[PDB]
Amino acid sequence: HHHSSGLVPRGSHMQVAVSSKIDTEGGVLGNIILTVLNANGIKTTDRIQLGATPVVRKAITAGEIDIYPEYTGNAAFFFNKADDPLWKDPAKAYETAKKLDYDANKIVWLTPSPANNTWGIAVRKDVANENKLASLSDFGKYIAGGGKVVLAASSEFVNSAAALPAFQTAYGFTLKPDQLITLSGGDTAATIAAAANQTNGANAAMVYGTDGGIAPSGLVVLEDDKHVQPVYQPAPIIREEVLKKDPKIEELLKPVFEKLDLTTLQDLNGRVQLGGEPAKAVAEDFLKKNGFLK
Repeated sequence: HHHSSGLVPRGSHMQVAVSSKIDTEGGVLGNIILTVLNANGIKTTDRIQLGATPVVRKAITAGEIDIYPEYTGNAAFFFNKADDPLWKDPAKAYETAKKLDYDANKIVWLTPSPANNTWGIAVRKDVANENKLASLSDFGKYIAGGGKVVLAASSEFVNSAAALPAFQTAYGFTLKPDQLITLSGGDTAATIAAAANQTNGANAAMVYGTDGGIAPSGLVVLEDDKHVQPVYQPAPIIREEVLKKDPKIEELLKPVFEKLDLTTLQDLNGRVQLGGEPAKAVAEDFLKKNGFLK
C-alpha cells in the first residue's frame, strides 16, 4: 500500500494517457486499465488501440502515452535478444523484460497476467474431455498412441522450424499427411473455424492462446507445459515519471491482472470479437464481477 499524499506539490496535476495495441485484447486490457484508474480518482486520457507494437513503443518512449499492456516475450525483439532460450521461461521472460525496460527507458513493468498468449494448439472440447487432454504433453501421448487428430494449421505453422516441427520433438509425436489440413496463406480465424465446424474432419487448430475465437467456438487450448514457444504474458507497463506521482497504480492493478488467466481473457476477447459487446463494457463487467469496482 503506497502513499497517496505528500509525494508531489499541492498544484501537481496529471492526465494519465492509457493506450494499447490495435487488437481485441489491447482493447480489453486497455479498458481494464483505464477503468481501474478512473475508479480510483486518477484522470485519464483514452488512447486505446493506438497502433501496432512499434507505434505504441515509439509513443511510450517519446512520453506520448503513459501506460499500456505489453507482452513479456516482446522484450526479446525490443532489446535484440530474439530466440534466447530465456524467453521460453515465464519468470525469466518477465524479469528480463522488466529489467531491460527499466534500465533503458525507465518503463516499469507491473504485475503480469498469467495468460500466455502465444502460438499453440487448441482442440475441440469434446476431444479434450473424452481423452483427458489438458497439456501438449497429453496431446503428444494421445497422438503417439494412435489417437484421432486432424490439425488445421497455416503453411507457416506446419513448416517453420520453430512451430509444428518443434512441437513434434518436444512432445514426442509426428503428424501424418491425413492428420493435417494445411492452409496456404491461412490464419487462426480459418484454422479455428475449420476445427469448430469439423471441416474435413478437423478437430484441432493452430491458435494464439487468448484468441477471441477459441471460447465461442468450443475449443480448448492445450498447455505448452514444456514451453516450446516464447512466453507472451500481458502486463501493464508505465512510465516511471507517472508512477512516481501515483504509485498506488501498482497495487491497484496487481490483483486485477492476477485474475486474468487464460480462459478468463479468452472469454472477454470472445465477448467482443464474436459477441459484439463493447470492450469498455466487457472490461467493466469483469471488474465489477471480481470486486474491483466498489
